[PDB]
Amino acid sequence: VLLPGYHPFEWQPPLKNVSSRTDVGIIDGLSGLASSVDEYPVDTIAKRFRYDSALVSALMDMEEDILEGMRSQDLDDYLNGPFTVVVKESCDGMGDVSEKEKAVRFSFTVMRITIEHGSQNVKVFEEPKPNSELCCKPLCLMLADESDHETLTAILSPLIAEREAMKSSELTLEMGGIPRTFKFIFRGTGYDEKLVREVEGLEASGSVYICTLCDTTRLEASQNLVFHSITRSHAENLQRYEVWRSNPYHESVEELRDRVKGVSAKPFIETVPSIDALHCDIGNAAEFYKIFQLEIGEVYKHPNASKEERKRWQATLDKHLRKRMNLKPIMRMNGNFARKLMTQETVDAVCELIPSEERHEALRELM
Amino acid sequence: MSLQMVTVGHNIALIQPGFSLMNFDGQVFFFGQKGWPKRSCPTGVFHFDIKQNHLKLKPAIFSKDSCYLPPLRYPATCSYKKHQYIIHGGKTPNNELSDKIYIMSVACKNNVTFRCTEKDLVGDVPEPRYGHSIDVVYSRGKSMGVLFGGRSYMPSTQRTTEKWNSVADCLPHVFLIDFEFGCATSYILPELQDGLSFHVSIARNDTVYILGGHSLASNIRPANLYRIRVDLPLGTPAVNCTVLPGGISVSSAILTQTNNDEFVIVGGYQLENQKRMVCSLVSLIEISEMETPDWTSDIKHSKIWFGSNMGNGTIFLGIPGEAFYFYTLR
Ligand SMILES: [Mn+2]
Ligand SMILES: [Zn+2]
Repeated sequence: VLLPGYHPFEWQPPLKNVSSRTDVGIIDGLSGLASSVDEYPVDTIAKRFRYDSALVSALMDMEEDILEGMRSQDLDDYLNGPFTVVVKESCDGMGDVSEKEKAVRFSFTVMRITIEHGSQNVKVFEEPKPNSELCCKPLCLMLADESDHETLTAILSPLIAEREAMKSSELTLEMGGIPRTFKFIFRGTGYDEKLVREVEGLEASGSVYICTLCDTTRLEASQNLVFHSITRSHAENLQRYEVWRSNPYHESVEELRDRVKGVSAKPFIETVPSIDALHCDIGNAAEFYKIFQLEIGEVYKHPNASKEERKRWQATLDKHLRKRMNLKPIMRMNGNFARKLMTQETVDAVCELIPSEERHEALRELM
Repeated sequence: MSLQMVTVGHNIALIQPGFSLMNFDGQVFFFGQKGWPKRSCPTGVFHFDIKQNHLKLKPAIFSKDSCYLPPLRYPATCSYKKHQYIIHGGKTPNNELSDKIYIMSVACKNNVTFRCTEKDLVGDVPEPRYGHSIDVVYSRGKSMGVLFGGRSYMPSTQRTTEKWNSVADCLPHVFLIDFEFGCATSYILPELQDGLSFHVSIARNDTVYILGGHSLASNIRPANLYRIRVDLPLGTPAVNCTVLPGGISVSSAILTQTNNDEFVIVGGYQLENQKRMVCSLVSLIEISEMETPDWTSDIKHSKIWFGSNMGNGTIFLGIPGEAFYFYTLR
C-alpha cells in the first residue's frame, strides 16, 4: 500500500510521453539504456520510480494530514477544488558508498499544499522540517558519479521528461471517497553549487563567472559589491549554449566566452539555484577574520608586509582568541566557527589589540 | 603487426569509447573527449601525440569563423580530398543524438588552428543516429557522400519515458549527400532488408563495401558483405547494391590503411560473450585471414576493448582497468 503503483489515478490530459499504466512500481533506472558490448559501457546500476506514480503515493501517504488541515482551516472535508502542490526537487551525490563507488540520489519533497477557496489560497499543508531525511522522498538511486555527465544525463533525462509533462496537466485522484484535483509546481532547489553548474551548462567552480544567479565576474563582484540582479534562467542558459555552439558572430574563443558568460555546455535541468544560511555567516566570517589580522598589523597605516609579518599577526590573533575567548584556532573555515566569531564580544576582545580607537569604532559599526 | 603499451598524460580521463582520431598532414588529432569541454581546452579537439610510447594530448584551437561542436561518441566520420573531415551523427554528453554535419579542416598551422563549419541539410535529412557509416564516392568526375546504417531512439511518437533510452536500428536506406549545398536523397534497396550498426565501410571510386556489423532486431552479427555502386550522371544518381559471398561477421571492428588499395582490419566483438582476436586483410574484393598478433594476457581476458585508426597503418587500442590501459598495434 505505501509503495508506488498501488493507487489508481488519472492525468487530464494524459501525460505526454508517459505510459498511463498505474500499477507501475520500481522500474529500471537506466530506462532501457543499451547494454550491448558494441554500445557505450554501462558501469552503473540504477532503480527508480515513475515520477508521477511517486507523487501519487506521496499524496496518498499524507491524505490524513491533508484532510485534517482542511478541517483545521474551517473548510469542508469533501471539498474538491484545485489543490496546488509546491514540490522541491533535490539531487546530490552521496559520496563514497563502498564497503571494504559513488551514488546519486534524485528526490522530491512536498513543500506545501494550498487550496483555492474564493480568491484565496488556503495553506492546508506545509512541511514542518523541510531539510529532514524523513520527508526527502526517494525517486531514483543510482551507483554512479555525479561528475559522470554521460551516465547522469542518461539516467535523469527520463525523470525530467516525466516532470515536464506533469507541468501541463491536472492529476485526478480519489481521496476519502471524493475525487480531488491537483496541479503541481516544480521548484528545483536541492542542488548544491557544483550540481547546479553541472546541470545548467555553466563552468566549474574555479571560473571567473562566480554567480550562478548573475553574469558578474569575480573582479566585477569585488568592485561592485551590492548592485546586481538575478538574471540567469534556464532558458537564457539554453540560448547561450546555442550561441557558443554556433558562434554566429565569428568571434575568438575569449570573446565568445565573454558573450555567453561562461555557459559553455548545454543545460539539461531547470533549477532554482539559491544559497543557504550557512554560507552567509561563512563568507562574512572569512572577511572579518582577514580584517582582524590586517587591523592588528595596522595595514591601514603600513601598506607593505612580508609573509612572516602576516603569519605573526595571524598567530597573535589566534593566541589571543584562544586565551580570551576560548575559541580554538582552525586551519580551515567552518560553520560554527563563523557562528561563534561573529559576535560583538569578540570585537571588544580584538579591540583590546588595536591601538587606534577610530578603528575600534570602524569594527564595532561593521559588526 | 607488433603490439606496444602506451602511457598517458594527466588528462587520460578524456579518452572514452566512441572517440575519434583524425589525420591531417601526418599530425594526429583527437576528438570526442569525455564530458563537456573545460576551460583548459575549450574546443575539445586535441593534438594526439605519441612520443617514445608516451601519449600527450595538447589542446587545439578553433578559428574565428568556427562552430564549437560538442564532443560526439560513435559518429560517422570520413575523409574528403583542401583535405578535410566529415562528421555526422553521434551521441552528445547529454545523451542527445546529433543529426547535423560538421566539416573539419586545417585553417592555420603555427609551429594547428582548425576551422569547424556546420553544413545544413535539407530534403531527406537522415534521422539522428550513432554507429553509422559515411564515405565519399567519386563517379564521373563528381563527388557524392554515401551514408548507411546506425541506431537512434524511438520516434517522438512511440517514445515512452519508461524506455526512454531504448534504441533501434535505422531503416537500411542509403543516403546520398551533396556536401557543397547540403542536399540529401534517400534510396530504398531490396537487397538491404535489415538494419545494421557498428559495421565497417570501405570506399573505392564509385563503390562502397559494407562489412559485418550488428543487427539489433535479430540480435545477429550477419556474415554478409554488401557492395554498393553509385553512378553520378547529369540527372538523379543511380545506386545498386549486390550481396557478395564470403563476408566476415564482426561488429565494432577498426580499419586502417597499410598501402594503396589494401586495408587491414583488427578485431571487434564476434559474439556477445566472444571477442574477435583474429585479424583480416582486404584487397580491392578478397578477404584473407592474417596471423594473429601477440596479444598479451590482459587483452585476451578483457571483455571490452575499443579503439580507433590513427591513419599511418597503426591502430590505437584500449582496455578497461588505473582507469584505462592503452596499446598501439602497427
Ligand atoms: Mn554535493
Ligand atoms: Zn550574483
